[PDB]
Amino acid sequence: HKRRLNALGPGGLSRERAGFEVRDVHPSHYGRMCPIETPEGPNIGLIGSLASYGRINPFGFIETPYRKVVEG
DNA sequence: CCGGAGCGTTCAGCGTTCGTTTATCTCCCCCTGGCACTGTCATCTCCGTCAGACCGTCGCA
Repeated sequence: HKRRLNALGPGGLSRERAGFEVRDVHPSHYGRMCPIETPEGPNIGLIGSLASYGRINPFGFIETPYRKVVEG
């Protein structure tokens, strides 16, 4: 419940306004939003749990850590 | 051997006390009316439906 990101609410995308494209798993969700767990009721994909290693920008974008690779 | 006294019950004279009303006196509620320097145009809505149809509407042809 602490980690849930809720796409609904005031000033947000409502359930009647939801479509297939916004519910589905995007390739950019890797490390930023869990593709597995989400409420399986009427709001599939809209509410989703943050990833384990996810961090949040000051702006509000979700980061994820990667090890730098130099010269192989 | 009835006669009287005492006792049981049951009623007519006036004498007081109730049952139910009435207008007057405080406290409160409720509605209409007064305010006189000037003061003369608000308000945020609404977006990441949605899916296509039904329909009238409307300017171009």
